[PDB]
This record gives sequence, C-alpha cells and structure tokens, in this order.
Amino acid sequence: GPKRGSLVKILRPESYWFNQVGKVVSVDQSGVRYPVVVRFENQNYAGVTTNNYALDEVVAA
Amino acid sequence: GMLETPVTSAPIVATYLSNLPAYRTGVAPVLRGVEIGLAHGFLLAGPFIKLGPLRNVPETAEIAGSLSAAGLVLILALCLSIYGSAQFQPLFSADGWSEFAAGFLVGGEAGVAWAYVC
Amino acid sequence: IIFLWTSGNLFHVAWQGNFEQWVTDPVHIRPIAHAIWDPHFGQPAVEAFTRGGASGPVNISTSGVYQWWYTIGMR
Amino acid sequence: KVKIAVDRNPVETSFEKWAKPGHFSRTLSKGPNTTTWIWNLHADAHDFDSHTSDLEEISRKVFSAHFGQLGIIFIWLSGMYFHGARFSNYEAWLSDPTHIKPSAQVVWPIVGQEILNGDVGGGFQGIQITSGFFQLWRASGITSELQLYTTAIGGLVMAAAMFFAGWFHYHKAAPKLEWFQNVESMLNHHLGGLLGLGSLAWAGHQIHVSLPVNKLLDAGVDPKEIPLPHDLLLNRAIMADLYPSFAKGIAPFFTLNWSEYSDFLTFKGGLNPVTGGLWLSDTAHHHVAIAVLFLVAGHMYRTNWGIGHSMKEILEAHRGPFTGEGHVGLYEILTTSWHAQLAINLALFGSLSIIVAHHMYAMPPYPYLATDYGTQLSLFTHHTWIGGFCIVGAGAHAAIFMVRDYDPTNNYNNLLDRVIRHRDAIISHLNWVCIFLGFHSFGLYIHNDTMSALGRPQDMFSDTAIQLQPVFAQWIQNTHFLAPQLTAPNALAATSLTWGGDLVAVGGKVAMMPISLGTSDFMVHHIHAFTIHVTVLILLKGVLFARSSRLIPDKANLGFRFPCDGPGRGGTCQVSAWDHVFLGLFWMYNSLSIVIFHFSWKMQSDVWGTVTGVSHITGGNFAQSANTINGWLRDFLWAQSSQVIQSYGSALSAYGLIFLGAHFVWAFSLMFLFSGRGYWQELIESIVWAHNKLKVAPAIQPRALSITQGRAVGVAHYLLGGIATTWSFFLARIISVG
Amino acid sequence: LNTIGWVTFYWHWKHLTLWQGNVAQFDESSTYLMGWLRDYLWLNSSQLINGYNPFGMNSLSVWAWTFLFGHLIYATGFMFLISWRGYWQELIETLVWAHEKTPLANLVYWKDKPVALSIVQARLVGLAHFSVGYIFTYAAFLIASTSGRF
Amino acid sequence: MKDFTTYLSTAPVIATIWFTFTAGLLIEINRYFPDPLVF
Amino acid sequence: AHIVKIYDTCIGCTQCVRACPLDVLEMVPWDGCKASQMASAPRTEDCVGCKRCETACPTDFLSVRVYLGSESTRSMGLSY
Amino acid sequence: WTVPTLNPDTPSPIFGGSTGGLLRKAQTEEFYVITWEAKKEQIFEMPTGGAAIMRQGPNLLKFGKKEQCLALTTQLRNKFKLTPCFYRVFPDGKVQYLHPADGVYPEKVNAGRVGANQNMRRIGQNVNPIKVKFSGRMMSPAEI
Ligand code: CLA
Ligand code: CLA
Ligand code: CLA
Ligand code: CLA
Ligand code: CLA
Ligand code: CLA
Ligand code: CLA
Ligand SMILES: CC1=C(C/C=C(\C)CCC[C@H](C)CCC[C@H](C)CCCC(C)C)C(=O)c2ccccc2C1=O
Ligand code: SF4
Ligand code: SF4
Ligand code: SF4
Repeated sequence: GPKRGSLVKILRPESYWFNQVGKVVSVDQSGVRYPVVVRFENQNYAGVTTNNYALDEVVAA
Repeated sequence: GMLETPVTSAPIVATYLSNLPAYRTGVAPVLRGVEIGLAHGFLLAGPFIKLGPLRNVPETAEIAGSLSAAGLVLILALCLSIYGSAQFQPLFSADGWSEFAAGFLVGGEAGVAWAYVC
Repeated sequence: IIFLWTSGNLFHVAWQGNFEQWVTDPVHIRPIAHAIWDPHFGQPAVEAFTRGGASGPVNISTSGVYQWWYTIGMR
Repeated sequence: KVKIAVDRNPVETSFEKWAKPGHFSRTLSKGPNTTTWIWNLHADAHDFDSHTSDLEEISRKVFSAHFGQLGIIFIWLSGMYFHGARFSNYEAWLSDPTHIKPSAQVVWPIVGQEILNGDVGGGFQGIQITSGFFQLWRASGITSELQLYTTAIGGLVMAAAMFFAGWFHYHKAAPKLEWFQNVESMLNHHLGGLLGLGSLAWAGHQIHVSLPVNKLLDAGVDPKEIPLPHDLLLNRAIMADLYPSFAKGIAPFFTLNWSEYSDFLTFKGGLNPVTGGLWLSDTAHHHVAIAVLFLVAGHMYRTNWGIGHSMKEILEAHRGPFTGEGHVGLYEILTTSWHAQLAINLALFGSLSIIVAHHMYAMPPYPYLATDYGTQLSLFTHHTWIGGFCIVGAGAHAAIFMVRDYDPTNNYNNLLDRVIRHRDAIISHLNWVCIFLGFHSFGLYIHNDTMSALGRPQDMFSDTAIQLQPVFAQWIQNTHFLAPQLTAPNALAATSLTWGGDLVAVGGKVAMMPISLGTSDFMVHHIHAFTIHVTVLILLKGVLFARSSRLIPDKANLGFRFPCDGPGRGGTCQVSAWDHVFLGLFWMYNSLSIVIFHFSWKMQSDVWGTVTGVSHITGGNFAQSANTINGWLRDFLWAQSSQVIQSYGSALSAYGLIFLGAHFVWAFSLMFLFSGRGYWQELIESIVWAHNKLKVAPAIQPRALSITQGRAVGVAHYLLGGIATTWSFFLARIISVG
Repeated sequence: LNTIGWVTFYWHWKHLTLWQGNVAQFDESSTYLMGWLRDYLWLNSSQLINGYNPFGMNSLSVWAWTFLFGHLIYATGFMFLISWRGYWQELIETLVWAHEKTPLANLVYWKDKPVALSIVQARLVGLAHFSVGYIFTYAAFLIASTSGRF
Repeated sequence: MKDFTTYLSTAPVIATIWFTFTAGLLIEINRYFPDPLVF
Repeated sequence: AHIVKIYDTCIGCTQCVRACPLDVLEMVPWDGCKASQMASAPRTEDCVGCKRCETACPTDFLSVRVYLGSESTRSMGLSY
Repeated sequence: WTVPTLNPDTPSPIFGGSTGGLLRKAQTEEFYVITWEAKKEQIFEMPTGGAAIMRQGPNLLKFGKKEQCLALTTQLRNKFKLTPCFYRVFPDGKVQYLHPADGVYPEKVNAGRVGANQNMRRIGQNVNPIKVKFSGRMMSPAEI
C-alpha cells in the first residue's frame, strides 16, 4: 500500500486519530488484516502513539 | 490457619460456652427457648421501668415498664419466627426453630411476669 | 393513587378541618389540614398545637385547598 | 566508630537542570505531551524515593531540603520582627497594654482598602494582630523598636546562613550514608545540645534579662526609663537591688547552697495578679530544671567510648511470651526508612502541638495574654489545627512505609507482623466501639432535641433532668486543686486557676476562673472521643490494609497512591491507603471543628467576660444550651455570627469578605468531590473541537484531572473553605466582643 | 436544585419585602450577596430556630425539628457522594469475619451475603438523601418564616 | 547565564512577571485615577 | 458472569494475559497478525471485571472488552 | 503432560495463623488449594497478611478465592522463579485442576487450545442496541 514515511489520514471512526494525519512506519506484506503501521506525534488517552490499520482505513493525504 | 488465642481457645471459656443453653446438644428446643426467654425478659424488664416515660409517676412505672417489655418480647418472638421461616426451606430446622420461638415467647412473658412480682 | 390522594385530602378536611368556620372569616382564620394524634407528645405540645379553633392538636395547611374549594363552590 | 563522613563535590552548581523541567524523573524528563505532565511534575517533585533507589542520595536531598525549610522560617521570623518594629504600635502598647490593640500590619491607601486600618489605639491605624507576638516580646524584655529591628536583621542573616548551609551540604560537602545512620549520636547531640543547651541558654536569658525588665514593667516605671539589659549584665549591684541573691554571685551555686537563689527561682504557681501571666521566676526555674534534665538525658547512648546504651540491645531485650520476638527488627526499620521516622515524628509532633494548645490556654505563660481573648482563641485554634494535620500526615507516611519499605524477610514473626496478622480483629473491634460511641454520644443530642421539641424538657439529658455528671473529671479537678496542701508542699498555689479557687482579673477583664464541668461537658467530651476514634479507625485501617485485603490480595503491587482496581468485584473505588488519608482528612476536619467550637463557646460562656460580679460574654448559656443540636445552631453559630455579618463598612469588613469567600471555596470543592473525570474529559473533547475549529488547539493536549488529583483538589478546597470560614467567624466575633 | 433554589430564594425574598412593605430593603440589599446572607437567611430564621428552646416551645417547633432534619439528611448524603465503595467493602469484610468468629451469635447467619452498595447505587442514594434534605430544609424555613411573621 | 535566562523563560516565572506587570499597571492606574466608574 | 470478547485487531502482544489477576485469558494459535497469536477467554466464569486487560491492551481501540453482566460469588470477588 | 492430582498430606509452610484465613465459604461452597515444590527454605509474603517460611520440597496452602492464589502464584513465579499450580476443592471432596489447565502457562502460545469468546470483527462493526431489543434478556450488541 502506502510507502514508508508518507503521510496518511485515518478513516477508522472509533480511533483516537480519526480524521488526523500520521506517518507510515511499515506495511506488512503477509495476509495480516491490519498491516499499515502509523505513528502519530500526539498520544491517545492510553499514552500510545502507534496503531495498526487496514488499507481502506488510510488515505495518503 | 485460625489465630490461636487464649480467649478463643481457653478451656474454662469453652466449658462455660458449652454450659449455656444455646449449646447443650440434646435438650429440647422448647426448653432452650424457655430458658433463654426467662433470662432475657427478666433482664429486659429493668430499663423500661427505671428510664421509661412513666418512670416518675408512682404505682404505674413498673406496670408500663413490664407491659412495654412484654411487647418487645412479642416483637422478638415474631423476629425469631420470620427468621426461621426465611432460613430453613434439632434446633436448626423449621419445626425446631418454630418450637424454639414459641418457647422464647412463653419464657420471655414468664420472665417479665416474674420480674413484675419481684 | 391520584384519586385516592384527592379523596383523602377531602376526607381529612371534612372531618378534621375548620372549613365550615373558615368560609365566614377567611382573612383571620387559619385553614386546618388534619388532626395530630402523636402519643410521644407532652402537654405543652398538646397545648401549643391546639391553635384554634380545634379540639386537640392540628396542622395548619399551606397547600391552598380551602381557597380552591371555596372558589369552585364548596360551602 | 562514630565519625564525620563526607563526599567531596557530588553535584556541580549549575543552571543547566533549572532549564530542564522534570530532570529528576526518567518519565518526566521526556517532556510534556499532555497536560497531566505538569501536575505530575509538581506532585512528584519532592518524592525522593521515586527519584533514586540509593538511600544515601535520598538522605542528602532531605538534609538540604530541611535546611531550605529552616531558611524560609528564618525569613518569616525576620519579617515578623521587622514588621513589629517598623509598622506597629508596640511601644505605645507597652505603655498601655489593657487599652491598646496589638497591631503590626498596615495597608496602603488604594481602592478603599484603607478602611481596614482601624482605630487600634496608640495613635496608630492598622490591622489588629492576634498572633501574640507583642506579649512574647514584652515577656522577653524587649522595650524598643530598635531591638526588634536588630532581631530582624539577625534572623535574615541566619536565613542566608541556612540557605548557604543547604547549598553547601548538597553541592560541596554532602554527608555520607553512615553519617546519617548514627542515630545514637544524633539522639545524644539533640537531647543534650538542642533541648538541653536551648533551655539552658534561654533560662540564662530569662534570669539575666527577662526577670528584671518585667519586674520593673510590673512595678510601673516607664519602659524608656528602665535600664537596658547590658547594664543589667554589667552592673550586678542593680541585680542585687531587685533580688539580693545576686549580691552573693555564683558562690551559692558551686557550694550547693541553692536555697539562697529562691528570690528568682520560685515555685509560686498561679498567675501574676497584676499581669495575668505565669511568674517568670517560675518559668526560669522551670527552664533550668528542664535544661539539667535534658543534659542528663543526652548522655545515654554509646558513641566512641564504652559507656552508654545501645538502641538495638534495648529493643532486642524486651521480649515476652505473648509477643514472641518482640521488638527485634525495629532498629533496622527505623534506621533505613525515612517514612517510618516521619510517621513517628509527625504523630508525636502533632500530639505535642495539641498539648501546647491546651497547656497554653489553661496556664497563660505570657503577660497580658489571658485578657487578649482574640489571641487566646487564635493560638488554641491554630495549634489544634496544625496538630490534627500532622497526625493525618503520620498515618499517611506510616502507610507509605507499609507499601514501599516493609520487607518481611527481615521482619518475620515480629510486633509489626502480629499486628498485620490480627488486623481484622483490630479493625472490627475499632469499628464496633466507633458505632457504640456514635450511637450513645450523638443519640443523647438527638434524644434531647426530640424531648425539647415535644415539650418534655424533664425527659432530657441535662443538669436539671436526667443528669450525667463527669464524676471522674470533677474528682481529678478537685484533687489537683487540693494538691498544694498535701502532695505538693512547696507549692504556694495550684498550677492553674481552672482547677478551682479564686479569680485573677486584669484591667476589668477575667484572665482565668475555675471551669465547672457538667452534663454538657460530658456530652462534648464523648463526642470528641467518638470523632477521634473514627479518625483513628480510617487511618489505622489504611495502614493495616495498605498491602493486602480480602478484596485486593495484591494491593501492594498497585502502589500507595492509585485510583482503584476497576469496577469489578462490585467496585473498588478508594481502596488505596492514600484514599484512607483523604477520608481521614475530612474526619479530622470534623473532629477539630467540634473541638474548637467547644473551646470557643465554653470560654465565652463560663470563663471570659468583664468584672464589675462577673458578667460573661454570653451570660453563661453553655450549661443549658449545649445539650441540643438546635442549641448549638442558634446560640453559637447563629448568635455569634452577628459580628461577622455586620462587619461591613468597618475595619472588620475583610472578615466578612473572607467569610463569603470561604463559603464559596467550600462549595467549590463539592464539584471535584462529587463528580468524576470521564464527564470532564468528554466536555474537554467538545471544547478542544471548538479550539481546533479556530486553529487554537494547544500542542500540549488538554486532559481532565486524574481521579486522585480530583480527590486531592476536592479535599484541599474543602479544608481551605471550612477552616477559613471558622477563621473569619472566630476572629470577627472575638475582636468585636473582646 | 441550585437553579430552583436561586429562583425560590429570589421569589420568596422579593415577596417578603413586598408583604412587609419595605421593598427598599430588597432593592438595597439584593445587589450584593452579603445582603442575601444577612437579610434573608440570617434575618428570616430567628423565629424558626426559636421553635424550641430551653425556655419552652411553640407551634413552630415542628418546623425547627424538620429544619435540622433536612440539614442532617443533606449531610448524610454527602457521605455517599464523597466516600466511595472499596473502603466500605473492606469494612464489611472485617464485619463478616467478626460475625462468623463471635460465639453464640454465629449460630444466626445471614441468607444474603452482605456487600457494599454499588457505584451507581451510591450515586443514587447520595443524590436522594441530598435532595430530600434540600427540600425539607427549604420547606421548613419557608413555611416557618412566612407563617410566623404573618 | 543562557540556562538562567532559559529558566526565566519558563511558564510560572513568566506568568509571575507578567501578572506582576499587569497588576502593577492596574494599581498605578487606580492610584493616579482614583475610582473610575464611567468614560 | 461477565462478558469478555476478543476482537480481530489483536496483535498478540500477550499484555492482557499477563495483566489478569484471575487467569481467564490465554493465547491461541492464529494467522491474522504477524505474531501468530490471538487472545481468547475460555474461563469467563471466574472473571471479576477489574478491566486490567483493557488497560494493558495497546491497540486503538481496545481488542479486549469487559461487559459487566450478572454477578455471582466468583465475579464479586467474595472470599465469604 | 498429564493432569496432576492433589496430595492432601503435603506439608504446609511455617505460619503462625492469621485472621485473614478461611471462612464459611470453605465449608459450604469451595476453597482453593495451591501447591508448589521449593528449592530452598525462604520467607515469602502471605497474600492474606503476614510472613511465612516455605519448606524445602512440596508445600500446601489453602485460600478463599482465586485472586489470592493468583497473587501467590505471581509472587512465587516472578520473585523466586518457581512453577506452582492451584486447584479447586469442593466440600464433597471434588478436586478441579486449573492453572495451568493446558499445562503450559497461558502467557505463551501452545498448540491444541481452542479460541473461545472471539469476535472476528472490529469493535466499530458492532450493531446498534435497536437491533437486539426484545430478546429473552438484556443483551449488549457485542453478544452476537
Ligand atoms: C442512643 C442514645 C440514646 C439513649 C441512651 C436514650 C435513652 C433513653 N431514651 Mg431516647 N431517643 C434516642 C436516643 C437515645 N435515647 C433517639 C436518637 C431518639 C429519636 C429517634 C429517641 C427518642 C425517644 C423517645 C420518644 C423516648 C425516649 C426515651 C428514652 C429513655 C428510655 C428508653 C427505654 O426505655 O429503652 C429501653 C432500654 C433498653 C432496651 C436498654 C438496652 C441497652 C442495654 C442496657 C445494653 C446492654 C449491653 C450490656 C452492657 C452488655 C453486657 C454483655 C454481657 C451480658 C455478656 C432513655 C433515657 C423515653 C423517655 O421517656 O425518655 C426519658 C421516650 O419516651 N427516646
Ligand atoms: C543558588 C545556586 C544553586 C544552583 C545553580 C543549584 C542547582 C541545582 N540544584 Mg541545588 N541547592 C541550592 C543552590 C543551588 N542549586 C540551595 C540554596 C539548596 C538548599 C535548598 C540546594 C539543595 C539542593 C537539593 C536537595 C537538590 C538540589 C538540586 C540541584 C540541581 C537541579 C535542581 C533544579 O534544577 O531545580 C531548581 C528548583 C527551583 C528553581 C525551585 C526552588 C524551590 C525553592 C527552594 C523553594 C522556596 C520557594 C518559596 C517557598 C516561595 C513560595 C511562595 C508561594 C507561591 C508558596 C541543580 C544543579 C537537585 C539535584 O541535584 O538532583 C539530582 C537536588 O535534589 N539542590
Ligand atoms: C516572610 C513573610 C513576609 C510577608 C507575608 C510580608 C508582607 C508584607 N510586607 Mg514585609 N518584609 C519581610 C517579610 C514579609 N513581609 C521581610 C523579611 C522584610 C525585610 C526585607 C520585609 C520588609 C518590608 C518593607 C520595607 C515593607 C514591607 C511591606 C509588606 C506588605 C506589602 C508587600 C508588598 O506589596 O511588596 C511589594 C510587591 C512586590 C515587590 C512584588 C514583586 C514580586 C516579584 C516580581 C516576584 C518575582 C518572582 C521571583 C522569581 C521570586 C522573587 C525573588 C526575590 C529575590 C525578589 C505585606 C503585608 C510594605 C508595607 O508593610 O507597607 C506598609 C513595606 O513597605 N515588608
Ligand atoms: C549538639 C549539636 C547539635 C544541634 C544543636 C543540632 C540541631 C539540629 N539538627 Mg542535628 N545533628 C547533630 C548535632 C546537632 N544538631 C549530629 C551530631 C548529627 C549526626 C548524627 C546530626 C544529624 C542531623 C540530621 C540528619 C538533621 C539534623 C537536624 C537538626 C535541626 C532540627 C530542626 C530544629 O527543630 O531545630 C531548631 C532550629 C534551630 C535551633 C536553629 C539554630 C541552628 C543553629 C545552626 C545552631 C545549631 C548548631 C549546629 C549543629 C552547629 C553547626 C555548626 C556548623 C557551622 C558546622 C536542629 C537545628 C535536621 C535539620 O533540620 O537539618 C537542617 C536534620 O534533618 N541533625
Ligand atoms: C546558660 C546561659 C548563661 C550565661 C551565658 C550566663 C552568664 C553570666 N552569668 Mg548567669 N546564670 C545562669 C545562666 C547563664 N549565665 C543560670 C541558669 C543561673 C541560675 C543558677 C545563673 C545565675 C547567675 C548569678 C547569681 C550570677 C550570674 C552571673 C553571670 C555573668 C558572669 C558569670 C561568670 O563569671 O562566668 C565565668 C566567666 C566566663 C565563663 C568567661 C567567658 C569566657 C570568655 C568570654 C572567653 C574569652 C576568650 C577570648 C580568647 C578572649 C577575647 C579575645 C578577643 C577580644 C580578641 C555572665 C554574664 C553573675 C552576674 O554578673 O550577674 C549579673 C552573677 O552574679 N549568673
Ligand atoms: C514533616 C512534614 C511532612 C513532609 C516532609 C512530608 C513529605 C512528603 N509527603 Mg507528606 N504529609 C504530611 C506531612 C509531610 N509530608 C501532612 C501534614 C499530611 C496531611 C495532609 C501528609 C499527607 C501526605 C499524602 C496524602 C501524600 C504525602 C506525600 C509526601 C511526599 C511527596 C510530597 C510532594 O512531593 O508533594 C508536592 C507538594 C505539593 C503538591 C504542595 C501542594 C499541596 C497543597 C495543594 C498546598 C496547600 C495549600 C496552602 C497551604 C495554601 C494555599 C494558599 C493559596 C495559594 C490559596 C513527601 C515525602 C505523597 C507521597 O506520595 O509520598 C510518597 C502523598 O501522596 N503526604
Ligand atoms: C451527618 C452526616 C453523617 C452521618 C449521620 C454519618 C454517619 C456515619 N458515618 Mg459518615 N461521613 C460523612 C457524614 C456522616 N456520616 C461524610 C460527609 C463523609 C465523607 C467525608 C463520611 C465518610 C465516612 C467514613 C470514612 C466513615 C464514616 C462512618 C460513619 C458511621 C459511624 C459509625 C457510627 O457512629 O454509627 C452510629 C450511627 C449514627 C451516629 C447515625 C445516626 C443514628 C441516629 C441518631 C440513631 C439511630 C436510630 C434511628 C433514629 C432509628 C430510625 C428508625 C426508622 C428507620 C423507622 C456513621 C453511620 C464510619 C464507619 O462506618 O465506621 C464505623 C467511617 O469509617 N463516614
Ligand atoms: C471541574 C473538574 C475538572 C476540570 C478541571 C480542570 C481540567 C482544571 C483546570 C485548571 C485550570 C483552569 C486549567 C489550567 C490553566 C493553565 C495554567 C492555563 C493558563 C491560564 C492563564 C490565565 C494563566 C476535572 O478535571 C475533574 C477530574 C476529576 C474529578 C472532578 C473534576 C472536576 O470537578
Ligand atoms: S474509575 Fe473511578 S469509579 Fe470506576 S472504579 Fe476506578 S475509581 Fe471507582
Ligand atoms: S488483547 Fe490487546 S493485549 Fe491481549 S493480545 Fe490482543 S492486543 Fe495484545
Ligand atoms: S477483567 Fe479482570 S478478569 Fe476479566 S479479564 Fe480483564 S482482568 Fe482478567
């Protein structure tokens, strides 16, 4: 999918960083359901700055 | 295990608790009830006489005190009856606790009546 | 429950209130709600809650039912 | 071997770590991402256990911290003396103590606040102070403002020395761990040098400066005309003119003919009748005795020579059949855990402050203090509050020890272990006795309210109906009044007027009279017992179940301060020992508010007042009114808040403003106490959206306060509000009717 | 409760100053909150708290008792609103131990296991005591002041 | 000295200096212009 | 008994398993994530609902959820 | 690996006896019994309060709830590096083994386990509460 270092936008509506911009770390090329690893500069309520997303949940914008 | 203590595991305390009528293991529940009632009604007759609302009116302090004590003994016997009705569905059975509550009623009213004479 | 509540208000006013005395001078006579039977009372309380014009201890109503009933035709 | 052990130059003095907030914590030095960080930065700033595991570095940190505290206190004392010298009416007050109000604060004439500078007398305008510094200064023999100014400069110099000592003993020459662990030497030096030499040098100052100057002040001579103290030291013939013992010098001291020093080392007792304070000769003998006693006490523990006791040997020697190993292991605990020491010292320091309050109201030690009713009320109340806070702190740091420092593989079948091992029995018995006390103590008040309301006063618990006389306290009172005749032959009077006896009055006001004890005093004392027992229940339960309970078996791993363990198992909110400190704080407030109300009403009703017989401030209403809640509500609160509610347009208007403000802050606390941070976080989410819409969302993410910070903010504003309310009430009342 | 307390303090005090005659008292004292606390709460609760006293009682003693009754229920609701569950659950566990170990009373045993109140139940019970004490306090004060002074 | 000015650039120090400046400015205005209600 | 569910966003970090104070969860073989590990809740009858598992989960949103259901003697954490 | 059995004649750790021990739940409902084999004699903290010396060899303690046995298991497993196991005992004498019910501890994957209570969807893909109204009981929409 998207490449390393590119900026994407999250469309998972029950996420902390929905409708916000992060940075792709890696995309796993196996049959994993959520391969897109996106870091965010701000943390959520659990103090986490990294989440895994699917292909149709990220838009390179 | 349980904490070993000279209050919970004293010999003379264990014999004294074995001699009290809640523990004799072989007397009738009616006899346990009448002995516990003759103790408790006789002791409950006191403060209603000495401290109640009619305590300073002569010739009627002991009457109203014993009458309120008898009413309280009747309330306690009703409490025993509903406890046995809710609990079990020789002393620890429905028939045994009903006999125990009736014996407590009889013994408590007899203790109040004996405290009125005394 | 609502109609039983209203019937109870009417019954305790009719039996324990001063409604037939209130309607003659409604400026100077206090409306009585219901009589007091409290065996925990003492004689100063029985004397002080016997306000007027009552036989024994009564409560003075603030619920305003005498004005409403006298306006809609109760006498 | 006890010796000086110091490491050279541990920490460089540099401004680098000032420019890096949260340097002390590995978690907090990463920087701020959300707003929670800030609060964490201030909450854990002085929690040195969470900084390092090394006991030495922690010990050094607390040492320099203590130096910082002492320097701050010296700045405070310097300020009080300077304000007493430059912005006060102290000399005028010295000329006429009975008709001039002590004032040492003046406000500037802006926005109308000038009205607070009231007519305190002496041709002065300011705020009347109730700290009692004027009486302390007159008792010390100070007569001029110059001496106070010099004391201010001296205290400022000492503050600079304390801050230098802090910087020096942290950054240049910081003591080693085994220096701090010399507890035997520390006790010897503090019992001899601190308490002993302290009271010795103070008795020196008293005998040489206080006694002659205050004897002349009681004689009536103008303060400016009294000889300066250095002339009292220099020419001993004047000292022989007041007390002929001084003619013989120190010859009766060394020859053991001490009886000739009975001119200035007395045992009179009672109060100075023209002055209303304890005799300074009694206080001088007292401090000499105290000095000799403590210097004897300070030579008990072995240091660098064979003689002397050993603390671990005395502890390990007291073992019985009921307790097993007894006091074994306690020495190791109290020489390696700062929190255990802090808990013990806080408990005894708070208790000591409460004892100070009672002994200073009952036996007024300063001249013209007993008749300055505002000062007496203020001092008692203040030191009682300080006491209570330090006791709650003791329970807090006890629990902190229990979670962080407790280690049973050096502490195995011990006093502490058995306490932890029968804690259920302890807490259940305390529980029952608290319910018993509550039922019978409070139930008498409710009973009285009901009987009084039902028109049956003859059925109440009172002095005329069903009496409940404090026979034991009355017997102890009578015994202590009869004590000078038989069991204390060399005493001229009793130690306090409140035992019984005559009446000492100064300037038309009652200094002290015999305090009678009836059914109302019985009822309030059992209320006090109840509230104290409940407070002990909460705090002690907090410390005994800090590690584990049947509900949370592994509570120790969750820490000392944590919100809960989730809504499961029915709900585990406020299971942490910190939350037990939080509830103990509320209950301590309850207890001490009833205590200071007892003191205030009782003093204004049965003790204080003018002498014509004695007309009391409230006419003696205590004995009949303090048996119902309505009586406290009407005759105390409602009646005595007249002064505060009508203080507007005068110099006491600030007490009305702080009355309203304190009520406001108290109510403001309820928002934090009654709610929870989930709601507030979601509200903040909406507000954050609004800020995002206008490109004003901060980079540091707005977060609702934590659960424990919500509780902390709650209890802090609650305490501030309530205490300040009673403060404004008390001060306005007693200054206006005093 | 706060908002209706504001509207009823306001209604009651403006009508008390109307019924007495001096509306100038409300016009002068309602512009500052000390005037509220002095001239509506302190002033109009003199005959209320004198309903019973060590000199006797009168007809307003029931409203004085209900006034204190409401202050007490309010204060008791503060306990459920401030203190939360796990303290009470540990306390009840110690009580369960104390009942099961006491001789001659452990022959009587509960059928329902005693636990503490739940969190939602705590909020409801605290708000209930809070509101009942609020209503009884203000109803006692309002009825007693308006009936005693007119 | 760079680190001391960085510390003086921190949030509570600047809030203290700025509120001292703002409060002092208001105090001097209310001194030289006593009690302004209008204009 | 409470309701504990596992969702397919699990990355098999095992954090939830090592957080439960009651041993309710365990890790099973799976092929949906790189770790080839998924949580599972075969013993929800002993679950008290403390929600330590939800605290330990790193994913956004949660992959383990505890719905407080009917209470029993085991779910109330009663030792009596 | 096979399921072990309870030896009732296993020596208990050295402990003077607490007030936080068993209650009538042990006699009427159940009590849980923990067992481990120690390498040396060493003091541990009892989860019901107090210190106790374990014996060299097998040990045996009985607790009132499961969380006490997990707390002692976690303590003996992280601090002492031991492998305990605790059972479930009924007043009839019925013994129910668990933890590790697989034999391998649940904090690492083992073949043969069957996944229970696994929804194969996201949490945002749950249905609305209108879709599960008027069933036989209360239902959260995550139940389906
Ligand atoms: C809790 C405090 C308290 C106390 C001490 C009292 C006391 C009294 N009340 Mg009051 N009352 C109270 C609260 C209290 N009340 C409250 C809160 C209210 C409002 C709800 C009232 C409303 C009220 C009314 C309306 C009246 C009273 C009356 C009385 C009097 C007689 C009551 C009576 O006969 O009971 C009977 C007494 C007992 C059953 C005693 C039981 C307690 C025993 C002694 C415990 C023994 C424990 C023992 C030491 C253990 C030994 C163990 C060993 C054997 C192994 C008595 C002086 C009456 C009165 O006329 O007042 C003068 C009356 O008419 N009260
Ligand atoms: C004046 C020169 C000076 C300099 C440059 C330093 C520098 C340092 N000190 Mg040292 N030290 C000094 C003097 C100095 N100190 C003094 C006078 C004391 C005695 C108090 C100490 C005792 C000391 C201790 C115990 C420790 C340090 C530590 C440190 C280091 C980090 C602390 C920090 O950055 O926060 C700077 C802190 C502040 C700027 C706030 C000051 C708080 C003041 C003292 C409290 C009083 C304010 C007062 C109550 C007013 C309140 C009014 C109202 C709002 C309530 C840093 C190298 C720490 C360290 O090395 O950790 C590894 C450490 O633990 N110092
Ligand atoms: C320790 C307790 C203490 C307290 C509560 C007070 C309180 C007061 N003093 Mg007193 N005073 C004290 C000690 C104290 N003083 C000491 C130790 C001295 C000897 C130095 C004095 C000498 C003194 C004089 C000569 C006067 C007062 C005055 C006053 C009154 C007004 C103060 C004012 O507005 O200053 C002005 C306000 C400021 C200067 C605000 C500036 C604060 C800065 C910007 C903070 C910057 C933060 C910084 C990092 C930390 C400070 C570092 C520091 C080294 C500057 C006030 C009642 C005045 C008075 O009583 O009038 C009748 C007055 O004339 N004081
Ligand atoms: C007999 C000598 C002596 C005296 C008078 C003191 C006095 C004190 N020590 Mg102790 N201390 C001593 C010996 C002494 N110490 C020894 C031998 C040890 C090692 C075993 C310690 C280890 C020690 C520790 C770890 C701590 C103290 C602290 C204190 C202070 C407690 C605060 C207080 O309430 O005082 C009332 C306040 C005063 C009376 C102010 C006057 C103080 C001046 C400086 C006179 C005290 C004499 C001083 C020791 C001489 C210093 C000379 C120096 C230039 C070398 C108090 C000032 C605590 C403290 O607060 O440290 C800052 C503290 O944490 N001491
Ligand atoms: C503890 C504090 C204290 C202090 C500081 C004093 C001090 C004094 N007392 Mg007092 N006294 C005290 C407690 C104290 N007393 C108590 C508790 C009692 C009750 C028992 C008394 C009862 C009492 C009586 C009855 C009398 C005194 C007297 C005195 C004075 C002379 C004593 C003397 O001759 O000592 C011996 C001399 C010394 C100890 C000399 C000090 C050492 C010097 C300073 C060393 C200098 C060395 C240095 C290298 C040289 C300077 C060099 C430099 C210039 C470069 C002296 C001012 C007498 C007096 O004058 O009354 C007004 C007197 O008659 N006292
Ligand atoms: C000898 C006195 C003493 C000392 C040295 C300590 C020391 C400590 N306490 Mg202890 N404690 C004490 C007494 C003491 N305490 C008292 C009297 C209480 C009862 C309130 C407690 C109750 C207590 C609790 C519940 C806790 C501590 C904790 C701590 C530790 C960290 C504190 C910290 O960094 O907070 C930083 C300091 C602050 C945040 C100060 C703000 C405090 C309030 C908000 C200010 C009060 C308002 C003020 C008086 C006036 C405001 C005026 C105006 C602005 C409106 C530290 C070891 C904590 C800990 O975790 O220990 C390991 C902890 O949780 N203490
Ligand atoms: C005025 C309001 C109020 C009242 C009545 C209580 C009452 C109590 N608190 Mg609570 N508390 C309060 C405010 C209050 N608290 C607040 C605001 C907080 C938050 C800070 C707390 C937080 C708190 C803690 C942390 C603890 C308590 C505990 C207790 C109990 C103490 C045991 C006792 O003395 O039993 C005696 C009962 C009473 C004094 C209540 C009144 C009884 C009346 C007068 C007589 C009863 C007879 C009655 C009239 C018959 C009615 C019949 C009718 C139903 C038909 C007691 C029930 C403690 C506890 O439970 O341990 C033992 C405890 O640890 N409370
Ligand atoms: C009101 C309330 C909040 C909200 C309160 C918050 C978020 C604190 C707000 C403090 C200030 C107002 C915010 C920080 C201000 C900064 C210093 C910004 C600078 C402002 C300048 C004017 C100096 C909670 O978070 C909470 C949490 C748990 C239980 C109860 C409650 C609770 O009752
Ligand atoms: S979150 Fe607040 S409420 Fe929910 S459990 Fe933890 S503490 Fe109790
Ligand atoms: S549930 Fe959360 S924590 Fe447990 S495994 Fe799946 S992801 Fe890791
Ligand atoms: S809730 Fe408590 S028990 Fe249920 S899973 Fe999360 S942790 Fe394990």
